[PDB]
Amino acid sequence: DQESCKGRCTEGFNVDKKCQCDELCSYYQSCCTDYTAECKPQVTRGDVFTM
Repeated sequence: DQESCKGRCTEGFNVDKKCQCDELCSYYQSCCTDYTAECKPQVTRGDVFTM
């Protein structure tokens, strides 16, 4: 999204997995190899979205 219109932004990419890598979730915990499909808390991990 922020880097380029991808992930949550469908328009500027293809295969609409809304966690792709960056987006925002990268910083807000992680998306990139952390969340699977969408940019949303899936796993707690420990940091940021603490359980």
